Amino acid sequence: AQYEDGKQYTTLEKPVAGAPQVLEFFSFFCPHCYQFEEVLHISDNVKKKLPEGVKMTKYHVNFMGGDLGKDLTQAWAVAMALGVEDKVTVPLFEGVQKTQTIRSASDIRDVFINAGIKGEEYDAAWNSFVVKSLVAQQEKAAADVQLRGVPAMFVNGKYQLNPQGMDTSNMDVFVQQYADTVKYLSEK
Repeated sequence: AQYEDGKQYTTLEKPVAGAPQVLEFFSFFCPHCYQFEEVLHISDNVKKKLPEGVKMTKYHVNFMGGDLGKDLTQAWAVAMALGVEDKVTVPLFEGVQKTQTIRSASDIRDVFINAGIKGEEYDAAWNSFVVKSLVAQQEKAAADVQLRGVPAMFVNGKYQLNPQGMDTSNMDVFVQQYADTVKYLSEK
């Protein structure tokens, strides 16, 4: 076929029930994740090809960057709770991988302050039990698919994108092939 299991995607040996429709995992320590966000705009181009009625989910993972990695997962929980993903994603990535000015929880916090989230509101979110289960949700989803690498996308808890099997000579072509794959798996 044109789309083959083990080519543009793999099938999960152990499908996950009730999983989000389009589930994406990343880490601010993850170099391909940086690319996926700032150079390729993967999430955005996938979205632009998904049908009416599709929710798109993105979670942070713990297994990179040790202690700071966990802080970043809590921070992404804060971002999701406050709805400020689109204001902190870029400065978190660049603070970690480009300028390397993020070294502690306080530096993560500064990124939010500079993005215009008030201290009082950030600290309250940070310590809230609405952020705790949001952290729990992130961890659960990763655990359910036995996740050991990012970037990763899973469709309807059963299919996992395999970007290793797409041409990379051209960035633009890579992205569309990726997004078309998601769409195909979506319709499956």
